[PDB]
Formats: sequence, structure tokens, C-alpha cells
Amino acid sequence: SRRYDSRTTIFSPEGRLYQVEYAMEAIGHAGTCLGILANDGVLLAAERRNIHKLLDEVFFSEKIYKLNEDMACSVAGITSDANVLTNELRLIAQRYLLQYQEPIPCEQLVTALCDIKQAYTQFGGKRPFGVSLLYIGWDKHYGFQLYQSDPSGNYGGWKATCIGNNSAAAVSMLKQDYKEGEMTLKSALALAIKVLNKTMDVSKLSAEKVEIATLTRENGKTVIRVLKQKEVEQLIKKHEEEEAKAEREK
Amino acid sequence: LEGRTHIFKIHARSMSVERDIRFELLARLCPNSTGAEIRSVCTEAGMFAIRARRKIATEKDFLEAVNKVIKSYAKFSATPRYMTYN
Amino acid sequence: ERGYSFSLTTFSPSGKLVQIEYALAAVAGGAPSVGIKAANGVVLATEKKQKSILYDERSVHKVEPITKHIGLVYSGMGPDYRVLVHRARKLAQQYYLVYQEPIPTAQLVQRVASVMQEYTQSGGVRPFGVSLLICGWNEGRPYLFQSDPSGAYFAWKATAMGKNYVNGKTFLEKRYNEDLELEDAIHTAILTLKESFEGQMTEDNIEVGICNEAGFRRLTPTEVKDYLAAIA
Amino acid sequence: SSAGFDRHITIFSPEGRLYQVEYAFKAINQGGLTSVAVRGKDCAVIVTQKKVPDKLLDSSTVTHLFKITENIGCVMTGMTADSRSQVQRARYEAANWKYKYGYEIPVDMLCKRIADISQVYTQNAEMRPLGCCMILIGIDEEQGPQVYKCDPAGYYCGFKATAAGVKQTESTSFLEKKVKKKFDWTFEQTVETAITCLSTVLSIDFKPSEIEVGVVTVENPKFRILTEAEIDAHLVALAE
Amino acid sequence: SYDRAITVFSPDGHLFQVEYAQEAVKKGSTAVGVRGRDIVVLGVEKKSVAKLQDERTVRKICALDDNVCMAFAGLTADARIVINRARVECQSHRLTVEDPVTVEYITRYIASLKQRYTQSNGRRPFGISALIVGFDFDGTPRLYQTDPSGTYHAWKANAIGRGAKSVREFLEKNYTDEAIETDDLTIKLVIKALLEVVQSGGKNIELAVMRRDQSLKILNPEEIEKYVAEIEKEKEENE
Amino acid sequence: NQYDNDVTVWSPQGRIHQIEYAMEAVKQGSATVGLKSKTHAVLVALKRAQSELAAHQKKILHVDNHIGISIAGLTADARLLCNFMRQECLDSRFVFDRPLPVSRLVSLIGSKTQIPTQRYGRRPYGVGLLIAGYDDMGPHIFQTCPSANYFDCRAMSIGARSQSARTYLERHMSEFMECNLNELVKHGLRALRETLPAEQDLTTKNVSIGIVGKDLEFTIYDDDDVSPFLEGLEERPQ
Amino acid sequence: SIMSYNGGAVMAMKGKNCVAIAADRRFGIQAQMVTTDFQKIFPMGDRLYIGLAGLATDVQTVAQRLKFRLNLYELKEGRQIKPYTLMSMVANLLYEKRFGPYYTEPVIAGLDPKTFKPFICSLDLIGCPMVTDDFVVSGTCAEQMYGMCESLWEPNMDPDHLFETISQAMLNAVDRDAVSGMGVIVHIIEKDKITTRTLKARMD
Amino acid sequence: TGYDLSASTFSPDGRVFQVEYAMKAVENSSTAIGIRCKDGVVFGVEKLVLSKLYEEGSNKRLFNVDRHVGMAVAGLLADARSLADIAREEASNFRSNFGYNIPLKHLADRVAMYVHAYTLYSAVRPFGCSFMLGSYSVNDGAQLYMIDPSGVSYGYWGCAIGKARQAAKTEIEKLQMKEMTCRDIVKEVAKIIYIVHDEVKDKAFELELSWVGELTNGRHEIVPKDIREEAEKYAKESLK
Amino acid sequence: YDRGVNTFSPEGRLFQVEYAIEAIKLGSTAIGIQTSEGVCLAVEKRITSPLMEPSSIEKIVEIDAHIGCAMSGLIADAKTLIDKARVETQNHWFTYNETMTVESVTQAVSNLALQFGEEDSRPFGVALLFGGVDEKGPQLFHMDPSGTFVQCDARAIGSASEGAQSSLQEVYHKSMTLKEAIKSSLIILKQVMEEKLNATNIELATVQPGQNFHMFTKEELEEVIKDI
Amino acid sequence: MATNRIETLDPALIRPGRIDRKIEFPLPDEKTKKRIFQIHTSRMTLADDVTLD
Repeated sequence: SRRYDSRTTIFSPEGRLYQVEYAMEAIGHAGTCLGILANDGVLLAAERRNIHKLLDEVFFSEKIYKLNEDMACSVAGITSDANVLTNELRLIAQRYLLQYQEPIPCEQLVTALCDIKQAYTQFGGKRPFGVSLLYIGWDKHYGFQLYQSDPSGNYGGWKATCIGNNSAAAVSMLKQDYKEGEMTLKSALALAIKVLNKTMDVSKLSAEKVEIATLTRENGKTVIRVLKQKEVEQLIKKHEEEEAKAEREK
Repeated sequence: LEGRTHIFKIHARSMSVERDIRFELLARLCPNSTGAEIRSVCTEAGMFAIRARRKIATEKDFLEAVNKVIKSYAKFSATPRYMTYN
Repeated sequence: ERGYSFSLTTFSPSGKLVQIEYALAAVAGGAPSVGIKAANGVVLATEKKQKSILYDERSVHKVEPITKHIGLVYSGMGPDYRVLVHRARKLAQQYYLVYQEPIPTAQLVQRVASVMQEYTQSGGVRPFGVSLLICGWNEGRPYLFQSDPSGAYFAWKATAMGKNYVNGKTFLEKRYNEDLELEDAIHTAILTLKESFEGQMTEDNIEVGICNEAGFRRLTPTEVKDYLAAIA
Repeated sequence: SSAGFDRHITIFSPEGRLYQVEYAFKAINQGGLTSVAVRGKDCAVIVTQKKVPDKLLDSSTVTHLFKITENIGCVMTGMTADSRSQVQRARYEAANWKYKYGYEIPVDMLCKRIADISQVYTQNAEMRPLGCCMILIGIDEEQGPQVYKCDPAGYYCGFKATAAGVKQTESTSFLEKKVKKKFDWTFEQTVETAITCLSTVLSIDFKPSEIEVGVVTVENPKFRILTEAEIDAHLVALAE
Repeated sequence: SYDRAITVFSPDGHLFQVEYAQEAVKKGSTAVGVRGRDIVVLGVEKKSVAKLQDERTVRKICALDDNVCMAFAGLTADARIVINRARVECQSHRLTVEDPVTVEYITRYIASLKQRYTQSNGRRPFGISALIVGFDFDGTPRLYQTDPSGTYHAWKANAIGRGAKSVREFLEKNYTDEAIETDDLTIKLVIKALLEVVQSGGKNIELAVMRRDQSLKILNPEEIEKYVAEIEKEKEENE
Repeated sequence: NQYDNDVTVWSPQGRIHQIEYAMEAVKQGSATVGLKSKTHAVLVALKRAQSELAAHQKKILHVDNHIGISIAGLTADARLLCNFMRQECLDSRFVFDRPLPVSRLVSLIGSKTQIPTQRYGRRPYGVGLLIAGYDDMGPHIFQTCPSANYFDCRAMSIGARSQSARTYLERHMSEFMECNLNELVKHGLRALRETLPAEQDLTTKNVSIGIVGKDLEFTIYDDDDVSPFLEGLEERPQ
Repeated sequence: SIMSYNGGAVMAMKGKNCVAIAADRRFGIQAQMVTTDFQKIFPMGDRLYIGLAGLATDVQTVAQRLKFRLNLYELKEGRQIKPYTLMSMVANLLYEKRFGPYYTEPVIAGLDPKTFKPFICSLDLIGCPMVTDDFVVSGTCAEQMYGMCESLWEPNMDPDHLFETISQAMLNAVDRDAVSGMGVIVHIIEKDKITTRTLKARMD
Repeated sequence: TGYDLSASTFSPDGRVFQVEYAMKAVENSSTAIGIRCKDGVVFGVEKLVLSKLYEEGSNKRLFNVDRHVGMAVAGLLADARSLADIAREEASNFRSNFGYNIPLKHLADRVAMYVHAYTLYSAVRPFGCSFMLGSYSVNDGAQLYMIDPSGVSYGYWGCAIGKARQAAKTEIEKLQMKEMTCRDIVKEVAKIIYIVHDEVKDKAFELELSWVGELTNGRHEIVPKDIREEAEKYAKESLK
Repeated sequence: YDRGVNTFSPEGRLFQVEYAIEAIKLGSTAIGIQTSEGVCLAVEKRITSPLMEPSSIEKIVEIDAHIGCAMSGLIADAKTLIDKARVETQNHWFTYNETMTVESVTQAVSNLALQFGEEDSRPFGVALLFGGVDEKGPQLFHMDPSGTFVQCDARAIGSASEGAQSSLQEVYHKSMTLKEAIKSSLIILKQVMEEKLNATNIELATVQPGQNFHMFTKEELEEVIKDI
Repeated sequence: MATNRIETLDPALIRPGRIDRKIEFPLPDEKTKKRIFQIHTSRMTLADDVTLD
């Protein structure tokens, strides 16, 4: 009864963990997200993996999961493990609100989920969670935030994020087009449109294959704007006219 | 224990060393080791003597050789899975 | 039961869940099916061949209701199908205890997908070899939800699962549209089931259930025998 | 196509099959035994021979017909230990039905519960899947008689002329050549066809002391095991 | 649960996972720490940041009490777990005995947890190595390190992370009592040791001190720039 | 040898080798000899040491007022079954307020050691018990095995090279039944003087004797109240 | 009794196309008042309130528990909650403590989320729902508010006469009561908007 | 290879090799037979002396489970004791709950289910025992059962367990059962055990005989074997 | 080729306990000597670095006010057992108003020297030397990972125990004194250690019926070493 | 001999007596990279408007 045992916890004799890296290489496929925090708001971007013509789009949601009033998360990896994670995460934030009657700050939420993931990395032989996922949100102490979960339990705040293997060049692009706090909400959207236009190899970026949701700060509302498709269309037209204006320099 | 003392006497009898040193302390740091590793210790202590320009070994040369062979390449070491005779 | 509790499910060197890929192949080796949503109702249809001329067609049932307005078929192995059917039964009644209201189909698919995903993580057990097609008419708009062994789920306008799902799907892309009636849905469903089955299709080789906004309804071999006049 | 451990426990192979249950389907075949069930108009008939090579061995405790409840009989094949443990599971859940739900269990629900139990032996990979086959019979109100079969894979089903064991590709071929041709179904059309289909498959034409006959009829809904005298009566009754 | 023994002895007398989980420490970031007599100083090198993002979440130096300070190496998640449990333990000690928590107690707790963690049924050993610097009652600066084996072990200066042999060789030829005379010089001594370590651009040089009657102060990376500048000035004055 | 890993695995020859390996673990103890008359039961063991300066590892240990056991093999399993032995004795001594007969105690020992010999992930107990006792019907000399196949005998001997002991006991088993304590005990240690090479024997330094009597409580002796027992001997032959 | 430990009164009244819920403001320990700003009417989404009366411990506890389950439900399902669903949820939450009962009498008053249909109901301390068409009350001064609402209610009411009727009812039924007084808050809601008025009650 | 390891795995041809290896584990033990008469059951066990090795009275394989039931075990011995303790416990539960003597069928079925349940899993090994069970009752007659390592439990007139298994039943089948009182059968089993299993590999042997029936008035005990000494005075006359 | 960890040998022993007896051998040495005046004891610290502060390494720890100890090899497995042994001695003096003798201490330790298993994990990796003065005079005691506990008059352990036992049997007899045994131990120490013997290398622990508690502060070690 | 991975080797080759020196090749630093870019641009008309950093 031990020769069948798969040993997904014991270190490898190369020097690192073994199953952890392969969960990372399971992150690398089927997924490509980022967001752009650079004032008054923060956004998320997403690629349709099932962009087939025979779906319904009746969920009024996609990759985004509004997990509270003031936080959502973008998924990349195996989807339904993340549903297990979103249910547990939503329930964690809601029990915190039950305990204090004040909304949940974003880093102890992230560290709670990171301790859950490390709890299945550390002991037993259980299969690790093959899900990395993002975080947007608001607090009383820092404003708008961005966080990067990893299947190890390691996290890290960013100002311009990355999950999927197609988006490492996006991080190169985010550095080459880095701004010091300039999110008028049209500049950041045009930059995100430019990034997803270049990094995905889908020619000219059909707007049904993308997804953009924003989070702005209102006094009593903290609205999360999972925006509709027409503004995405005119955003694509704006960016393609600006690419035609930009290649007048040749 | 005494086997490695004698194998140090074997690999050491025809080489340029400082005979004022001991060999028992060298054998006490090699609990699970083969004669091949002993030979590597002797030769590598010589090779550390070639780093400087000397004609006689020192005790420190052999200590460099021990912590160079055994503790460093003990990740490979060839006998944690042949002592069980897999 | 013994203290092992270890998951036999391991990622590949590449990063792939080999037991889920194999479970998808085991789904693909099963009996074909098709299910179509068409403006007023949802039609499910399976393909139920007896091995001999000896077998009875009144004992085993593919189309199976979960509540009074929620139908459910599969394409895979019946021995796992009945288990997770029974689980969905017990699960829907806790919702109706809590809220005193019939459960929405999206909430069923959430909870069933949570169960199946949570079970493929769980230790010393194989995944289910079953892909579902769940449907129902909740709050006016009817729905259709396909799941899979990997725990995921989708929402379709028309789809198929089983043998020659690719051929049936290429027939569905050409054949279906936005707006039909229930009868035309039955027409295109028996057409795409007639795409892959054997030549003799009778009141018993198929087994068809519908959904109205007035509730779920499981059709009989009487109306099935009524329907295959000017067949497909 | 085999990968890894898929020949030892119940997992998925690259061709997609699991190999434990499709080894269990011939775990029946080491029994060396044949069983035939027949359902006609208002009767239902089990027939199964016995293999006692010993004169020191008894004749009463070789019985495979196990009266499950007062309206439910059964017969077993495959290995004996699996069969008897399966029988006590069946008896315990029929008694649980009688306690919880008051009225007598229909033969359908019993097969459903047994199939689900067999799935639990199949679903988890750290318990052996009970390599025995189970045949049920019973009377239902508003439906007459029924005949059902439960497999080690966990798929219950049930049908008109049903047979499993060793030689039943040939037995189901003869039962296709016999129940599809529009025969009516008397108490003796069923009994004659049951003895003679096995008597043509094995080609023995034997004593009244080898087969066991369990019948149930809607005149006496009790499960009933026949005696050597009336077995002899049917056996000389098929002698033209 | 999981009835198995992960860590078995070797045929030649080792624990594979205790000696081998030190390699994960060996392939992490470098961090040094010395004690002066009145001011304590430590800091990590090799943040290896993306130079264009947040940095308040990647902080490798934290505290458990107002008296005690952290550092670690290896992988960061196990450090996060151990720090959470250590915070709980030090505050629960404050619940009982009314002293500020002694550093020796919290190091014994961390090492004891680590050893009963390696001993137990199927728990993977912690591939970290922490530094626990604090100055308890009557102002005595002390500093201990940990190990995946679970051996609290008092030192006078640090040698962990990547290339710790080189750093300890520099501290070996730099054990001057003169270096711990001027607090500023002790800070500059940490800067010079970490300068004899990695790039030390003055970007990944994250250092924090405690003057043993205050709490930890994380230094703003312009003061560290002037420290590196005066170190380069003294290096020019050497010629 | 892929069948020689666990207790659970039957061999293709039916011999589960974990039990055979535990038997070989019993064979690597010290020699010991137990033998009974009609009225007195005597068990005699041989001590050994790790070095010259250290003391000798004791073998005969007390259990109860009329029950004493010998031992061979491991000492952790020895003390484990020892603690279970005192516990099961004083349990019935508490409840029934009578002494235990030995046979039901050894049946409890076999039923205790059965479970770690059948399930997975437990070892067979490497143990070498030689049990001497008094129920109402006189002395009993039992031995155990790691296979829990307990024996009643009139004289056994287990440990290293203990077979010559059995040969000596065969040619005096007719003489054993009649005699009193003194020549009985010296027959036992004459078994011990042939379990040894011919030039180092029992110079008050390695032997221990435990007698139980109809009026005598079970008592251990070591070298000094054995010096009366060691005289009254002759030399080995040429 | 334990119900008369802190006083309390919650009235809900169904109008023509709108619904009005009101409660008292007083908090104190049987004869000693403490504050005049204790909240007993909670918002549960838009155009749907709940009122809680009885022991204040169970008031705040059940309000937070219900807010917990309510936000979990509205996050598991994107739609907002129907009032019968909320009634059944409160019934299940109270009935989980069948033998460990909370001391509260919840009153739910809200509009339909799809139409402009009003809704009122009340529950007992073990979870007994009761839907009516005119009014439900809860607290110590039951008989006073019963006399007022069976005296003053009309079926088809514009919000102004609704406001004045519930105003006169609460003022007079509270003024006859002893342990419950010290101000009245009134929520008058409709399809378009939500109005909250406070009345000039006797501060005695 | 690989398929002989676990007690849970099946074979490519459909049998469990653990159960087979455990069946032929009992094959090396001594020959122990049993036979019933018309008012009782007689047991008999060949026990072998090597030279000394014990005292006339250790480890007697004739156990005694209930007041009217005893074992006649052969095979691995400690497993047989544990099974006897389980059988005593089961008869204890039956006596404590239903208030009367255990019928031998129910006892055999409970014991068979326990042995079968130890064959189902990989945590435990199958038993290495094969034993006999005899009884007598005024309303039930004589019943003799037999339980293999697998768990197949049914009834006999005569049986044999050990090395010599056919050659011990060659002459069981030459006796009869209706015409014999058990007092003849005592010396019959005695003379045959002295006949079978010649002096070749083992030199001295020793006989035990258990004995239950109407003559013991429903009790089960060992014979006063020294009384009437009926083996040997015909056994030394059985060599020619 | 990974077998079950609770597997005996083809020859008979076990595996993992034998590998523990191998794992002792890498540790540092220690020497304890029974004398009727009292039990003396010595150890080597094996100082590695000058950055390594020397007075913090524990080898002699304190079980009771009259029961001493020394550890070897792995430090922290020894720390658990030292803590627990202290707890059980405190339970004995509490429920009995008397001192738990050293043999009873070591019986209480080697009761669970081997309880290693998967239910109810590995064997421990430390050799222990136990001293103290009970009513039976001075006692010196030595256990192992296998629980095979024996009395020893002057046992030497660990990496240099071969020549230590041999040269110890050269110098030892029954009527030794205290200080003679102390310098007789540290002569063997500075024949078996590698570094120069000084104030920081070794540490002593002596417990006497007269010198009632084991007490050994620094710089009487200086006076003992300059007596060589 | 030269390998990528070393842990999948049969250690009987990797004992001394056969092979005495085992040498690690790590990804170097951010200083000797300047030598690598320098030497691999040492024989080209590099337009000096680029920075190797």
C-alpha cells in the first residue's frame, strides 16, 4: 500500500521542490491576465479560452469573481479548483466581516488563502492547487492594490501584473511603457489594449475574445465596473487609429 | 576504523608529505567511505599543495581534501543506495 | 479507511492531469448524446442501444429529473452516473429546505461541479468518467449546462457529447440558429442523433426528454414513436 | 496500452479502460457453472445445476438459490465467498427497507442499492471489487413478474430472458433464437424452455438431481424451491 | 490522516530531508547580521526586485515583539508560517509571565517546532534558516540562527544564503573589535560585508537596526547610499 | 525478493518471511535453558556484556509472586510485553482476587502478539520468552515465538547455539522428574556449560537462576547467591 | 419577562403600492434608560428592510448572522434576494436554535424586486412565519399597536396617509407603554425612493 | 510479475494469488480429518513427536468453542487460535442476545464472513487456516462444516485437512453414515490415521480424538483416550 | 528501493535502528567515568567558527538537581528526550516525595526510545550518557537508540570511541579518585580531538555525594588544564 | 564527460577512482556578463548608442 504512493511532497534531489514547479508549468498554459493600477481606479484584463460560437454568455460574469463588495479576482489555471478557492475565500472574507463588522483588508485575505495553499503543499501527499490568481481591491489604509498568488503560497504586491506564459513579454512591455502614476482612465485602458493587442497573437483583437473590468472609488458605493462590449469596440477603434497615427513616423 | 588508517598508510607511503602529522584523525572523519574516496583524498590534498608551491603536505591540506571530497560531493557519494544492494 | 488519503492524481512533467485526460477519453468512448436550447424549452436526447433483442427498455432510464423542472442526461458510464445523480438529488433538497424555493440550475451546476472537483482532489480515488448535460426552465429563460470530469462547466446553445461529438458539433454549427420551437429542436436533435447511430432507430433506441416553462416533462415511447414519421 | 499502475488498482488507462473490473468479469468464469432465468406471463423461473463430485459432500448445503425475502429469490454465480457476502448485504438492506418504509421492497430498488454498493467497491481504488454476479427475481403489483441482474461493475439492469455464467454467449444466442419468435408463455412453456435451453447448451440430458429450480408465480407470490419429484415430472414432461 | 514516515534514516547515517533541505536555504537570498555592543544591525541582500513595482510586501525582515527582530533565508512561505506561529507564541508568553519575551525562549520554540515537525508523520521539513536578533533585559545584545535540523545556535556574525562561505571568510579577516566601537561603523561594517557580497547597487540592500531601547527602524535608501559613498571614499583613502 | 518486504505478503511458497526473519532475530540472543521437575521449575540464562568495563545485560526479570520469564532478542519489545505481562497479572489479581493460571496468560500473550503480525505496517515482536509458573496444578515451562505459537514443554532452550542444550536435555529428561532443587539447577547450568566453547564458562559473572517453589516465591539470583550453586561440578572432558 | 428586559416595539404596515416600517429608539436596562439612538431596523439590500425586537443581544447577533448569510447568498447568486427567500432564511436560522432559542421577533418589510408588490411578515422566537396584508407587530406593547392598526388602517393608502396613520399609531401605542419610548424612527419606502423621518415623540 | 503482491489485486486470468498461496500454506500441515455418524461427530488429529519438543498436552488443535461446538484446526496455529477466540465471542453474543444455543449454520456463516472480510483489502493478509466444526442437537441432528482460507463454508459427511488429503478420504468414503454409531467410528478413524502418514519423514506421532454427539448428552469434550485405548490394540493389528 | 520502515532484516536485526547506530558515529565524542567519590564526565564541543559563540553550545544538560546527562550527534532529538525525562522525574518526586533513581529514569526513557510508527515516526538518533548519585552510590548509565540500556563503569561514545574505550581500559581500575579521573579523561580528549585543547573546547560535569550538585563554571577548567 | 542533469545517473560511474573532479556550471553574475557581451561584440561595428546594461 506504499508502492502505489506518489510522494508529491518530498523534495527532489536536484535541490528544489518537484511537484511545485510542475504546478507552475501547469499555470503557464491556458491563461493570460494583467491589470494596471496607476491612480483613481484599477482594472483587470482577460482572454477568452472558450471563445467558441456556441456558448451563452448568460452568466453576467466570466473569469472575474466579485468576491466581496470591494475585491475581485482573475483566474488562470484549472478552473474548478479556483471555484473551490473562491468559495473558501469569499467565506473567509465574510466571516471576517461577521467577526468585526468592518470590511476585510486585502493582505490578510491574501495571506489566509496563501496559508490554505501552503497547507496543502506541506503535508500529506495531496495534490497542490494548480491556480494562480490576481487581486484587485480597496482598503482604508492604502487605496487601490494588486496582488499575485502563486501555488507555493508565496505572494507579492505589484503595480502591473502577470500570470500566463504569454505575458512574460507583456511584463517586458509593461516595463518599456512604464508610467509614474498616470491612470487617467483612458491612458491605462489604451495601454492595456495595446498590451493585449501585441502579446496575444490573435490578429486585431476581436472584442468578444477579451474582457476588461474596472474598480473605481465612490464615497458610498465602491462600484466594480464589469464593463460591456461597445466601449471595448470603440476602444479598439481608438487604439487602431492611434497605431495608424504612430506609424506615420516611418 | 583501522582499515582506513591502513589504507592511508597504503596511499601515503610513497608520496611527499610532512610525516610529523597523524593519520588517525584523518580516518576518524571518514565513517562510510571507500578506498577510492581515500585515494581521492590523498590526491586532492596533493592538488591543494599544487595551489601553492610546496614540496610537503600539511594537515590543513588533508582537511581541505576531506571537506572537498566527502562533505561536498557526498550528494553523489555512490553508496546510499548500494549498501542496501538495490 | 486505512490512513492513506493520498491523491493518486499527479501533474505531468509538462503540467497535465493525466487521469483527467484519460477520463475525458473514457467519456469520449461512451454513448452519444445531444441537447439543444431553443427559445421556449430545452430538449435532451440520448442514444440507448440494447446489446441483444432480449433486453428491456422499461428498466433503465437515461433522461432523469432532478427536481420537477430540471432534467439531466449524460455521456459516459451509468455506474458513476447514478451515484452523482443521487448526490444531486440529496443536494437539491437541502437548498429547498433552506430557502423553501426550487433551486436554480446555475446553483445546481455550481454545487455539483464543486463536488466533482473536490472529489478529484481527494485521495486514493479515481475521477468520474461522466459528462453531464443539465437543463431547466428557471425564471423564464431556460438554460443548458454541460459539465466534465475535470470539474469544469460551460453554458451552451446546442452541443453534443460522446462518439462523433466533433461530427455532431459540426452539424450543430450549421443546423442550429437562435430561434426555434420545441418541435424543431426535436427535429434537429433526432437529425444529429441520426448522424451517428445505426440505421434502425425506433421508439426504444432513442429516449428523449423536454422542458417547458410549465415544468419538466419526460416524453414517452408513444410520442417518440409518433415523432419518427418522416424521420429526422 | 498500459501506464504505470493501471494493471493493479482501479485507475484509468491510456485507452481509457480500467482493467480490474474487466478481470472481474471472468472472475465469474472460475466457478464453472451456468445460470438461466426466464420471465413469462405470470410466472418467473430460475434454473441452475449443481456440481457435487463427492459422495461425502452433502446436497442440502450446495444450494445456490437464496431466498432473500418472502417475495424475492435469487441465484448466485462466481466465487462463493463474494456471493454469500453479497447475499447478506441484500438481506440486511431489504430488512432496512422494511423497517424504514413499512411496505415490502420492490425488486428494482434492491438492485439499485446493491449496484451502488458495488460502485463503492469499484469507485475507491483501495478495496477489491467482489467478483460475483447476481440474478434477482420478484413479483410486483401492477407489473407482474420481474427479472434483474446485478454485475460487479455496478450496473444494474433487468430483462426478459437473462443468463450469465460460463457458457452464455451461446445461451443468449439460443434465447434470441427462442424468445424473439412470438412464443406464448405458460407455466410449462417457461419451465420447459428453461430446462431445455441449458440441456441443449450443455447437451447432457440428465437426472432430476442436478438442477435446482426456483419459481415464483402470481398465484403464490412466495419464493419457492422445487422438489426432486416435480422436477422429475417436468423432466419427463419434456420427453416426447 | 497520512500515516506515513516521510524522513527515513540513510544507510550511512543521515536524514535525507534535513541535510537536503539545507540546499533550499543554500539557494536563497543572502542576509548578514552583526551585533554591536549597543546598536544591533542586520539586513538582507539580493532582493532582486523588478525595480519598478511595490516593495512593502516583499519585506524579508519583520518582528514578533517590540523587542525581537527577524531575518531568514530559503523559501519565503515556510518563513511566513513559522513567523505566524512565533507571533502567537510570544504573545501567549506575554499572556502568562509579565516580562517582555526573551529571545532565547523564542529561538528554542522555533527550533523545537522545527524538530518535532521533522520527526512527525509525513510533514515535509522546513527549508528555511532564520535569524533572531533581540536584546532582552539589562540591554544585552544577542543573536541566534536556526537550521532545518532545529539547532538554535548563538553566533557573533552571520553567514547564510548564497555564497555564505565567502561572506564568513570576509568576516573572518574582518573580526576587529574596533568595528563594533562606533555604531555608525558597525552599520558601515554590515554595508562593507554585503558589499563584499553581491552587486550591492544600493537597491537590494535592505537593512534595519534597533538601538535596544526602541523598535526596529527600516532605513530609507538614501542614507544607505551615503553609507556606500563614504565606504567608497574610505576605499579610495586606502590607496 | 519482492515478496520479502512486508508482513502482509504471502510467499509463492507460503512462508511469510517476516516471521522467519523474526525467528532469526530470536536466534541471535544469549543462550538460556528452562526445565522443570514435578515440584520445581527452574530457568537458567546466560548474561553477556558489550565490553569489559560495562556490566552484564540482565535477562531474568520478575513478573509476579509465582511467574517469572526469561527473554532473548530485543529489549524494547521485551519490556513492552513485560509491562503488558505485569498489567494483565495485576488486573485479575485486582478483579478476581486470585492468582492467574499461566496458560490463560500465555493465551493472552499470543492474542496480543497476533495483531502486529497480520495487519500492514507493524512488526512482529522479536521476543524470546521462556515462562515458568505455578497454577494450582504445578509447574509449567512455556516458550513463545514471534509467530505466537506458544508451546508447553518439559525442557526447552532458545538463543545462540542452543541445540546442544537440547541434546543434553534429551539424555537426562528421564532423570529430571524426580530430583530436588540442587541437582536440577546444576543440570540446567550443565546445559549452559555445553552451550559454550570449552575454555570460558561461568565464573560468577554471567549466569542467573530463577526458581519458583510450592512454598517459594519467584526469586532471581546473580553470581553471589549463585556461588553456592556453582560448586558441586566437575570439569569438561578431553 | 425576558422579553420585557429591554422593551422594544416594531411595527410594519402595508400601504397601496408602498410599505412603511417603524420602531422605537429607546435602549436601557428594565427601568434605566441608556441611549436614544439604538438601531433596530436594518437595511438588507435595496428597498427591503428588517426589524428586530426583544433582547438586544439576540437583535445584534441575529442581525449580523443574517447579514453574513445574506451577503453569501447575494454573492453566490448575482441577483438580489426575493422576500419569501429572506423569510425562509430567517426561519431556518432561528430554527437551528430550536432548544437554544434567541429572544427576538423579526419583522420583514420590503418591496418586490421585480414588481412594486409590497410584502410584510413576522416570525416567532422559534421560526413561525406569518404573512398578512395589513400589519404585523412585535414587542412588549403588542395590544396597543393591535388596537391602533385595527382602528386606523385602510386598504388602499397613498404614502402621505400611510405616514400619518403609522405615525399616530406608533405615537399613541408607545405613549401608553412604559418601558418603550424615547423617540420614533419611521422608514417609508416606495418603488422610486426611500424616506426616513423621525417624529416629535414624548421624551419622558 | 507485480500481480502476486496485494490481496486486493486481480490477475490477468481472474483469480487472487494471495488466496491460492494461503490455501497451499495449510497444505503442509498435518492431516486432520473428521466424520459424523447418525448421532454424533468424531474428530481426530495426527500430532507428531520429533524427539522431545513438548509435553503430552501442549497446543492441542482440538479446541472447544461453545458447549456443543469445537474446532479441529490445521494450518498456521496462532491464526487458528485468534479465529477460535472470535468464534467463542460470537457464540457469546448469540447466547447473550437470543438466549439459546447457536445453530452451527449461523456460526459458520459469521466466521466465513470474517475470513472473507480479511481477504478484501490490502491492509490485512488472508488467513492461513482451514478448520472443522462439529455439533449435535436434539432438534437439529449432527452437522459438520469446514471453512477454507477463502471463506467457502459448506457441509460434509467426511472431510480431511492436511498433507495427506485425498489418501485420507479414500477410505472415508468407504465408511457409511446411517448404520454407524460413533463408538465404532472412534476406532475406525483411529485405525485409519494410524494407517495413513507412514513413519518415513517423522518418526513418532501422537493421536488426539475429539468427540461430540448424543452419547455425551449434547456436550463436547475430548475422549478419555487412555480409557478403552481403542486405537492401538487394533492399530498394531492393522499393519498386515 | 523503498521498503517499509518497520522491516527486519534477512539476517535478523531491523534496518532503521541499525542505521541509527550508524548515525551515532558522526557525532562528537564524550567520556564519563564512574568513581566511588562521584561521577565525573567530559565532552567535546567541536567549535567550528570564531563567529560561533562558544558558551552557547550545550552538551551537558541538567535533568535533576542530582542526575546529569550528556548528548551526542543530533542535538534536537536529544532535547525532546531531555525535556520529557525531566518531566517524568518531576512526576516521580511529586507523587512519591522522593528521588527517581537513575535506572528508573532511563527505563522511562527507553520505554519510548522505540515507539516509532505510522499510527498511534522515525527512530531517534542520539546516544546518551546518564550519571548522578542515587542511594546505590554513584551511577553511570548508557543507552542507545535501540533502547538496549546497560550500566557502564566508564563508557566512551561516538566518533572516537574505539581508541577511547581501549586507552580507557588501559588507565582505569576500580579504586580511582576524582581528579585523577578528570585529568585521565581530558588526556584522552586531547588525544582524540582535532583542535588545540584550551579554555573553550571542552566542559566537565561532576556530581558527588559530598559536592552535592553537579556544578562546573568556567575557569576552574583553566586550573585543571594548566595542571597537564 | 558533460551532462545537463546529474541526478538520473547511475552513481557507479560517479564514484572516484573513475571520476575525481565534479564541477558545477552556474548562471554566472551581472559582472562577467559584461565580458560575455563585450567579447561577443568585440568583432563588430557596434554603434555606440547602445548600452549593454
